[PDB]
This record gives sequence, structure tokens and C-alpha cells, in this order.
Amino acid sequence: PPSMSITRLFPALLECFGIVLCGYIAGRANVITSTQAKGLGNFVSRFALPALLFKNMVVLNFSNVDWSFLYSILIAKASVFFIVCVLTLLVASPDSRFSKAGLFPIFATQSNDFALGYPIVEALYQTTYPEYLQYIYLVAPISLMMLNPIGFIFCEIQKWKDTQNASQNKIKIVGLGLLRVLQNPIVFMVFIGIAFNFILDRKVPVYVENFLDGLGNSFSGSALFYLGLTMVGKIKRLKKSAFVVLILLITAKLLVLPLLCREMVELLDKGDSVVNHTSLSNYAFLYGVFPVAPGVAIFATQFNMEVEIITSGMVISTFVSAPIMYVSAWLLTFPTMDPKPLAYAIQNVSFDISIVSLISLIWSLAILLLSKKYKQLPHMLTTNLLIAQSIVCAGMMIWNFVKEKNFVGQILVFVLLYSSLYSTYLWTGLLAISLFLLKKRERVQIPVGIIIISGWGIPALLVGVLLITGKHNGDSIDSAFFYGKEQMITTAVTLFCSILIAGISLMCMNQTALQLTRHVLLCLLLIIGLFANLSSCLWWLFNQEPGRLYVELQFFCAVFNFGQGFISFGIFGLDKHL
Amino acid sequence: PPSMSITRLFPALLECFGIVLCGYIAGRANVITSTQAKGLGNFVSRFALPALLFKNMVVLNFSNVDWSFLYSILIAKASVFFIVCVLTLLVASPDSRFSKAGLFPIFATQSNDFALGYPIVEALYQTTYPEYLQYIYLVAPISLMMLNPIGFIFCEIQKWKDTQNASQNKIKIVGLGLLRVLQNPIVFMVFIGIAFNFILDRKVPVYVENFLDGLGNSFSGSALFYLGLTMVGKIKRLKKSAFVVLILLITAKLLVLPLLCREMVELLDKGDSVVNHTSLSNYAFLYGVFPVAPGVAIFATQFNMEVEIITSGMVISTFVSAPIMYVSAWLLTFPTMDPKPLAYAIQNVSFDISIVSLISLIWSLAILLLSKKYKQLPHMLTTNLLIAQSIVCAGMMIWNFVKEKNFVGQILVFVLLYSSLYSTYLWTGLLAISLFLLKKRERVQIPVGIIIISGWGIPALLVGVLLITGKHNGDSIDSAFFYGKEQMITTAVTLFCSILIAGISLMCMNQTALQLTRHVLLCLLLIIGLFANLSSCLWWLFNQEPGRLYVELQFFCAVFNFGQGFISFGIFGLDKHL
Ligand SMILES: CCCCCCCC/C=C\CCCCCCCC(=O)O[C@@H](COC(=O)CCCCCCCCCCCCCCC)COP(=O)([O-])OCC[N+](C)(C)C
Ligand SMILES: CCCCCCCC/C=C\CCCCCCCC(=O)O[C@@H](COC(=O)CCCCCCCCCCCCCCC)COP(=O)([O-])OCC[N+](C)(C)C
Ligand SMILES: CC(C)CCC[C@@H](C)[C@H]1CC[C@H]2[C@@H]3CC=C4C[C@@H](O)CC[C@]4(C)[C@H]3CC[C@]12C
Ligand SMILES: CC(C)CCC[C@@H](C)[C@H]1CC[C@H]2[C@@H]3CC=C4C[C@@H](O)CC[C@]4(C)[C@H]3CC[C@]12C
Ligand SMILES: *[C@@H]1O[C@H](CO)[C@@H](O)[C@H](O)[C@H]1NC(C)=O
Ligand SMILES: *[C@@H]1O[C@H](CO)[C@@H](O)[C@H](O)[C@H]1NC(C)=O
Repeated sequence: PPSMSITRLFPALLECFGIVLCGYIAGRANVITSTQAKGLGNFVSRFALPALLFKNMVVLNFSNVDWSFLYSILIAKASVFFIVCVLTLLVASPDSRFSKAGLFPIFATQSNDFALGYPIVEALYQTTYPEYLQYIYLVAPISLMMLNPIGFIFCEIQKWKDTQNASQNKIKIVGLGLLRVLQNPIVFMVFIGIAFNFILDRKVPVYVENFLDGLGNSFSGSALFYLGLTMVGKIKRLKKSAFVVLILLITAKLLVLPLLCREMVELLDKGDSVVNHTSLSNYAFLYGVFPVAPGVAIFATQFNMEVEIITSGMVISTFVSAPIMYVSAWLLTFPTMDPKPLAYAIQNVSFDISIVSLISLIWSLAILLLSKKYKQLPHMLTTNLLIAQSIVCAGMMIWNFVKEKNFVGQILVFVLLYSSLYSTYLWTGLLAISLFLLKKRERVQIPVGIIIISGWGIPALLVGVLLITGKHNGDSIDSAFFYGKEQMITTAVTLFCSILIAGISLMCMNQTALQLTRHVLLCLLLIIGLFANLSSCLWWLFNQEPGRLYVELQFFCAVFNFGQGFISFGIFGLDKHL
Repeated sequence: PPSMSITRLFPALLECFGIVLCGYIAGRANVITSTQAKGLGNFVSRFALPALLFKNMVVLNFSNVDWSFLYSILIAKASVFFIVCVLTLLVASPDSRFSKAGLFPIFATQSNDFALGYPIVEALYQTTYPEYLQYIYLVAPISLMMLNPIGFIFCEIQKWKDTQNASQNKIKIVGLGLLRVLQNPIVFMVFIGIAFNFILDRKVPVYVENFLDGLGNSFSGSALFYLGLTMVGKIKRLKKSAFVVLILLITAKLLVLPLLCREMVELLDKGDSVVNHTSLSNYAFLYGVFPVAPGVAIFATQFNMEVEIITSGMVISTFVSAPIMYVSAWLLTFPTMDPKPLAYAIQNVSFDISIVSLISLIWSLAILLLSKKYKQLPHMLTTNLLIAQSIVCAGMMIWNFVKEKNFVGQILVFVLLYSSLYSTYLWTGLLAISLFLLKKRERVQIPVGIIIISGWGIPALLVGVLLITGKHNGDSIDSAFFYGKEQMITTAVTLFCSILIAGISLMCMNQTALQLTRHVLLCLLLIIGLFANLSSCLWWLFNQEPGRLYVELQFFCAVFNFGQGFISFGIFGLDKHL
């Protein structure tokens, strides 16, 4: 029982974010401006989406719906809404506690299901369990109807605050929130679909079937395109602790909502089939991983309260959720399997990450080279770092196709890939040390040539030492055990020395105190990658038996080792002016 | 060998024009204005259409292409282009002979294939002959490449005329036309698809397959929606003989191009299979019936020459082609079949026309009633006419479901339907006589009440006479032979008296000489309907054996009898101000 067509998930994550990338490219170039994107959004939100919802609620089978999963998923969302509203009510400022308490729990519970979740669920669940596709169209509008009025009451209280007549008349406000919920196209189109499911007896009329198919099949691509068009220039800057609350909200939505969904599904679904329960638990975890829908930013726009935070949160959560679906789904499918074909799964995941990392690295390198900022510090060491990560990805490109052909080509590919990887490891520390030296503003001529010589020679010297002294393992198909324990000891020493050098330089920068505003976080986000890289090397030497936690840590080593170009591109390449 | 899934053609004609109607409604209301429709068109023409063409040219099988059909279809288009260019060069005015000679043959040869032709061909030809769907993507870009440069040379000569330096340098102009052809997205996307068909060996890569499917499946609905958005307010008014040349161009494109396509396919396809030849001939006729693409109006816009005529021609040809596909395809499938189930085909066609006629009549009646113009002449008799045609359509609605239930209900339905039909027949003449009386501007108090009494009583008296004197035919399932020869004699006398009364009034109006500008043509277009109605009644009495020409004439009787509400709605209901 595979219960997940996980082979065909990466093409789905390529479609759903390639159309978003196309919309973003068309928005920033200047092909479709904001006003014309408003017309495309008018088409999508008023013609394609109601036809999709109406068709899929007409043909829906209410006899075969496992309701236990449905109200378990809703109990999870209700708990998330309740806790986020509770601490947003306690800790926020009195002049804006009600707007935040009405918009943040809406932000932390409303997934982007009809645009992004439906193609991903369709790819993972058409050929194995086709009945899970209807739960999107069942759960998302019920979640809207049962969670949005509570938030809208608070935002209408905040709108009441400015006027301030102490009118009372609670009907006037809570019925206003309720009718705002009912005027949403999803809600009354699901009501109409529920009525016509019983009127027409679960069958769309033949004269109307093709019209509804033509309007519903145009929702996916145009909706993803309009979502990509929505993100142009909306990230803005922020303020201290607004960064922190943005981290907390996106962390809540993408982390504690899926674990609550899994826990309440494992608590409330009491079926007699274990494999069905396991597939329901995995699908419940996958459902919460979907990003925040743009309807929350629309709601904050019509209320005209906290528009910057919610818009930044949606455009940040959509990007951030893109690797989280892949990593989470491959972590869910790692139970059972088999010991030895797990290595091919790890290799396939690293290959699929390296494709996107190489393309984004080519983009960021082209932007940095054409803008002529590569000659000025500190961007020269960054250019060296991105070149090294490109050699890492190209080494995986070679290594996937040459592991079973020749020993000499495999040895050369391993030497090049680990030289580039170790160079990236110490290049993070070299960039941090250069940032600490430039932050002191002293008259010290920084030897950038000597730094580049060290960054190109020390990993090469380590690779040569591992080639001269290490013993080749012919039965090892994974890259992490090419020379056995000698290679892992060399990677552990390089990671520990680089993290300690970068950690001292990062702590010295705060005590001594674009450019430095983003540079630090790109240095910061790699240290979490190097910390997870160091722990798996420590886990292998001290423990003889590799457990399942070692499997998860090796997978995280693959993502934070081979997707560093993605993080670098998100920080550096996606930026204007240059 | 049916060779046409003609049962499922009307849902396809409902989808392809319902999305166009949705786009038109959204454009005129004010939901999506012109500027925002430009952004939706930017998405459709730059992202969805190139992905559709690139995918369908990647997976195309060049081993199984019957090339004989392809260059027969191209020879037909070349002949149409040659003759239209020849007489446009002879008869046009010298100051604008080159612009017309370069834009009119482009107008008369460029079908709307990727938006409208592809779903209709998909419905008619997926389950029977699936290999005909690739001929759209093969023929339309080759037709573009082989016909557009000849026109573009003439339009660039007209652009040269205003500057007038007598530069010569024929390379400078014909290469400009050629590069304008190559910069069209269809042409170089078909070139790239041709290259990648041989590079990738006819298979789209798996990482790119879902992305291309997501962008290509969004072309149909959004393209039809943008086509509907394009038509808002573009019909304008016209000038004498511009009406005539518009009739000639749309007549050429929708009439003589399909007969030339059939004749050259029957002349050039010399295969050894008769049924394949017949299906190819029918598909070749169906291919030319597609309306003019909006790219011709785009081309006239970028040239900024004859924009009004070409825009009016495209928005007129798209509406006019909507019944022509249905009538033409049912005329093509009428060979062979069987004698007696031909009556069910006729009944099904009349039912499918009556659905659209009833909905459009409800719209036009609501517009005429709410605008309060029904109380003033001549619109009162028009309101009576549309009410009578609504009773005709509702009588067919009753008659389809009550022909095999009870004799009394069938008799009542036949009496009501033929009373309303005969009332429509003489109401055309009454409207013409009232127009002739109002055109005289004399002080004659027109008895509108007596006219309404005559229009409601004379058809009722004819129905009562046919009930009292006629003999019921129990073996007749068609409506035209309910009382045998007595009913057809009564319909012939009513049609001959009405055409003679309206013909005298129409000829007297021209000799004596919105409002009268459109009123006459709605009176004019019904006379062609009454003339075709009269000839089939004359054909049945004088000829004992019903031939195939009688079958075609009875079918035309059904369309011009039961779709008069469509013509009335197109003239009256689709109008502003009111
Ligand atoms: C793996 C592959 C998956 C498939 C992908 C397929 C390929 C598709 C790839 C990508 C698709 C995503 C959309 C494409 C277009 C981008 C638009 C966008 O939203 O950009 C936003 C940028 O966003 C940021 O600036 C956020 C930075 C996040 C980087 C760090 C996150 C690490 C994720 C891992 C952590 C967990 C690791 C795992 C642990 C479990 C908004 O852009 P903007 O508003 O224009 O702002 C920029 C300009 N300005 C700054 C000058 C104003
Ligand atoms: C059978 C059922 C098929 C399926 C249909 C499914 C249902 C879908 C139905 C219809 C779909 C069509 C599009 C819907 C929206 C209309 C938009 C449009 O183009 O309107 C245009 C109007 O056009 C006219 O004014 C033309 C008048 C033609 C009427 C006579 C043709 C008779 C056809 C039979 C002859 C052959 C008989 C057969 C012999 C072989 C442009 O509109 P506008 O620019 O806004 O101008 C109006 C306003 N203004 C005047 C004030 C400026
Ligand atoms: C488990 C996940 C979902 C929670 C943490 C996700 C991380 C990677 C997200 C959440 C908060 C996000 C950051 C917070 C806000 C900004 C400010 C802006 O100027 C650039 C993007 C940037 C720097 C975001 C980058 C990505 C980010 C750090
Ligand atoms: C066989 C077919 C394709 C050829 C003739 C089609 C007929 C029905 C078409 C072609 C020319 C068209 C007319 C010519 C131009 C106008 C002027 C405009 O103010 C209203 C529409 C109207 C009145 C068109 C109505 C439909 C029309 C009469
Ligand atoms: C889930 O449902 C039942 C048990 O509840 C059983 O047929 C099997 O475990 C699963 N069936 C399907 C069709 O998923
Ligand atoms: C058309 O092709 C051949 C004859 O050329 C024959 O198999 C049959 O008539 C048709 N076949 C198909 C698959 O349409």
C-alpha cells in the first residue's frame, strides 16, 4: 500500500509554482500591470471559480464521505483559530487589538486550496485513493463559514471603534459579518451546489455540462497566474517584532496546524482499517501545508486594516510553502518502504531539488554578473559561493547518471561535488568573517585574493586527503559514505570549524553595532543548515544503528545541503533596482 | 459508419458561445472594462496560447498525417484569397485599393480555430475519428504563413503610399511583411514545436508536462471570454455599400470557402477508402464554417486601416456562424441515415433551436417590457409577435414530451403551436403594413386593437377549421403532417397571403421615401424565412415522392420557423440605451 503517488508530486509542484512564476514575471516586467491584473482577477473570481465549485458540488457523492476526517480537520482549524485569537487578544496593543485578533487567526487558518491544493492533491491521490479529492471542496467552504464570522465580528468592532457612538445593537454588527460571509462567492455557490445536488440527483445536465467544464478547467492556470500577478512589490519593508509576528503566524499556519490536523485525525477517526487510517493521517498532514489564500489579503484590503502585514504574509507563505510540501510529503512516505531503495528516494529528492537550485542559481549569477556589483566587497565572496553551489548541483547532475558507468568518472564527480560542498561550508564562514571585518570600518586591507585562495584550496586539500587516505566503498550508493567514516569525519570537522567561525563573527557584529540588511539573514539561514549538517555527522559516529530519526536528519541534510541556492536566490536574486 | 458524434454537438456550441456571451455580459455591464480586458488578452495571447501550440506540436504524429486533406484545404484557401484579392484590386477606390486588397482576403480566409474550432471538432471527432483533431494545429499556422505575407505586402504598400518617396527597395518592404509574419506567436511557436518534436522524439518531458497542461487547458475558456470581451460596442454604424461588402465578405468566408474546401478535397484526396473520403469531405466542409479570428481585427488595429469594417466583420461573423455550424453539420449527417428516424433528428434539431430561441425571447421581451416602449407603435405589434414566437417555442417544449402520452394533450399542443405559428406568419405582414401606414405620415387612426384582434383570431380560426375539417394522422410523428394535406394547404395559403401583403408594403416604403433603421431588416429577414416556408408547402403538393431536397427544405423550414426569436433578439434585444 503506497497510498501516495509520490513519484508524480514534483511535476505538480512545478506546474503550480511555474504558473505563479509566469504571473510574477509578467507582472514585474510590465506586460500586465496592476489594473489589468484586476480584470483578470475579476474573471477568475466571478466566472471560473463559481462554475468550478458549482460543478464539483453538483456531482459530489454524499453517501461515501468519511465525515470523521472532515470534522477532525475542522476541530484542528477551530483550535488553531481559538489559540491564535486568544494570545492576539492578550498581547496586542489596545488601539489595534481587535483588528489583529480578527485578521491574524483568519490568516493562520485559510488555506489556498482551490488554486494550489487541488492540483497537488490530484497528483498525489488520483490513481490510488480517488475519493480524497472531494474533501477540498467539502472542507474549505465549511471552514470559511465556521471560522470567518468570528474574525469579522472583531474587525467590525475595530471599524466601530473609530466611529464610537456606543450604539450596541449586536444584531447590526454580527449580522453584518454574517452577510459579508454569505456574500463571498464560495459560500453561496456551495449552498447552490448543495441544493442542486439533491434537485438534479447528482448529475449535471448535458446542455450545461460542457459549459461548466469549459469555465471550470480555466480556473487553475488563470488563478495561479493571477496569484503570481498579485505578489509584485507587495512584500514591502517591515518593522522590528513585525518580522517576529510574521515568523510566528507563518510558523503557526505551516507547522502547528498540520500536526494538530494529524493528531485530531488520529484521535477522532476510529475506523477498523489501519491503512485507511494511515492514508487519512498523511492526507490530513498534507492538507494543512497549503499556503495562505489571497482572500485574506483581499479581506484586509476591503477592511483597509493591516494590509502590509497580511499581504507580506501571503506572498511570503506561498514561497515558503513550496519546499515544505515536498519535504513533508517525502517524510510522510518514508515510513515502511524498504531499507535499500530508500537511498534511491533520497537521490531522487536531491536531484529534484538540484534542478530548481541550479536554475535559480543561474538566474542569480546572471543578475549579479550583469549588474557589475561582483567586483565590490562583500559580493565577490557571494559570487564565489553561488558558483560553488552551482558546481554542487552540477555534480549531482553528473552523479545521478554516472554512478553505474565508470569508477573514474564517479571518483572525479565525487571529488568535484565534495570539493564544492566543503567550499560552500567554509565560504559561509568566510563571508561572515568578511562582514565582521567590514563592520569594524578599520583601515585593514582585507586579502580577498588570499580568502579566495583559501576557499578554493582548503576544500580541495580535504578532497585530496580523503582520496589519498580514505578507502572506497563499492557497496555504498549514497554520496555521504563514499570514503566511509573518513569522509564523514572530514565533513564534521569542516562544518564545526565553519559554524564556530561564523558564529563568533555574527555575535561580534551585533555587539560592535540593502547591503547589511539582507546579508545577515542569508548568513543566518545557512547556519541553521550547517547546524543540521553537523548533527547528522555526529549521529553516525556515536550510534552504530541508523534509526528513523537518522533517516529524517539525512533527508534534512539533503535539503539544507542542496537547496541553498534556492534560499540564496530568494534573498538576493528576487530584488529590484539591480 | 456515423463518422460524426452529432448528438454531442449542441453542448459544444453551447459552451463555445456561452463563454463568449459571459465575456460580452461582463464587458457591457462594466465588470471588466476595455483596459482590464487588454490584460486578460495579454495573458491569453502570450502565455496560454504558446503553451497549447507548443504541447500539441510536440506530441504530434507526422507518420499518420493524411497530407492530401492538408494541401487540398490550403489550395481552397489560396483560391479564395486569390479571387477576393483580384476583385478587391479591380473594384475598389484608388486611394484605398491596397489596404482593402491586403486586409479583406485576410478577413475571408482566417478562421477562428484554436478558440472555437478546436472544442467543436473535439466534440464531433474524439470518439469516432480521433486523428482529425491535429489538422487544426497543422492547417491554421501553415495557412497563416502561406497567406498572410501576400496581404501584408499590400498593407505595407498602403503605408508606403502616405510617405511616398518612391524608395523602391522591395527587400525592405516584403521582408518587413515576412518578419511581421514570423513575429506572430503562432508561427514561431509552431516552428519551435516542429523542432522539439524531432529533438525530444514526440514526447513532452515529465517535469514540463504538467506545466504545459496547466497553461494549455486555460486557453479555451479564457480565450472565449476575451473574445466575448472584444465585441463590446465594436459593431458601430455603417455606410451604404459597406453593408453590401460586409455581406459579401462574410458570405464568402462562411459559404464559398466551405464548398471550395469540399470540392478540392473530393478532387484531390484519391484514397481507396470511401468512408474515409466521405468523413474527410464532411470535415473539410465543417472546417471552413468557423468564424473570422480576432487576429484580423488586431492586424487592422496595428495597421490602423479599415478598423471599423474588420471589427464589425469579426463580431458579426462570430454571431452569424453560431447557427451555421449546427445547420451545416446536420445537413452533412442527413445522407444515409434512415427514412423514419430522420424525423427524430428533425425534432431534436427543432428542440435544440427552441431552447435558445425561448431564452433569447425571454430576454428581449423583458427588455421591451421594462423599457416601456411596448405601448407606442410599432413596438406593440412586435411585442405580440415575440409573445407568439414564445408560444411557438413553448409548444415545441410541450410537443417533445407529450407526443406519446395522450391524444387530447397532443391535439391541444398542436392547436396552440400552429395557432402561434400562423399568428407569427400573418404578424410579419401586419407589422409591415403598420410600418407602411406609419411611413405615409397621414392622419389615419390606425386600429391597433382591430389589428391585434385579427392577429389573434385569424390563426385561431384557421386552427379551428383544421380541427373541424381535417383528419388526424395517427402514423405521423412530424408536426408538419398533423392533419395531412389539409394542414399544409392552410399553411401555404397563410404564408402566401402574408408574403404578398408584406412584399407590397415593403416596396411601397421605398417608393414613398434606431426606429425605422432596424425595423425594416427584421421585417426583411423574415420574408426570406416565409419564402422558404412557402416553397416546401408547394413542394409537397406537386411532388408525391419526398426527395433529399425536400429533406433539406424541411430542415430549413424548421430553422427559419423556430429560430425567428434568435434573429429578433439579435436585431432588437442586443441594443443599448433601452
Ligand atoms: C523544492 C522545490 C519546490 C518546487 C518549486 C518549483 C520552482 C518554483 C520556485 C518558486 C516558487 C515561488 C514563487 C515564484 C515567484 C516568487 C514570488 C514571490 O512570492 O516572491 C516573494 C519573495 O519572497 C521572499 O522574499 C521570501 C524569502 C524566502 C526565502 C527563504 C525561505 C526558505 C524556505 C525553506 C525553509 C524550510 C525548509 C524545509 C524544512 C521543512 C515576493 O517577491 P516581491 O514582492 O517582488 O519581493 C521581492 C522584491 N523586493 C524585495 C525588492 C521588494
Ligand atoms: C442555433 C444555436 C447555436 C448555439 C448558440 C448558443 C447560444 C449563444 C447565442 C449566441 C452566441 C453569439 C454571441 C453571444 C453574444 C453576442 C455578441 C455579438 O457578437 O453581438 C454582436 C451583435 O451582432 C449583431 O448585431 C448581428 C445580427 C445578426 C442577426 C441575424 C443573423 C441570422 C443568423 C442566421 C442566418 C443563417 C441561417 C441558417 C442558414 C444556413 C455585437 O454586439 P454589440 O457590438 O454590442 O452591438 C450591439 C449593440 N449596439 C447595436 C447598440 C451597438
Ligand atoms: C517553518 C516555516 C514556515 C517558518 C519559518 C519560515 C521562514 C523561512 C520564513 C518565515 C518568515 C520569513 C521572513 C520574514 C520576512 C522577511 C522580510 C523581507 O524583507 C524578506 C523576506 C523575509 C526575510 C522572510 C524570508 C522567509 C522567512 C524567514
Ligand atoms: C450566409 C451568411 C453568412 C451571409 C449573410 C449573413 C447575414 C445574416 C449577416 C451578414 C451581414 C450582416 C448584417 C450586416 C451589418 C449589420 C449592421 C448592424 O447595424 C447590425 C447587424 C447587421 C444588420 C448584420 C446582421 C447579420 C447579417 C445580415
Ligand atoms: C477504505 O475503506 C474500507 C474500510 O473502511 C476498505 O474498503 C479499504 O480499507 C479502503 N477502501 C477504499 C476504496 O479506499
Ligand atoms: C481510414 O484509413 C484506412 C484507409 O485509408 C482504413 O483503416 C479506414 O478506412 C480508416 N481508418 C481509420 C483508423 O480511420
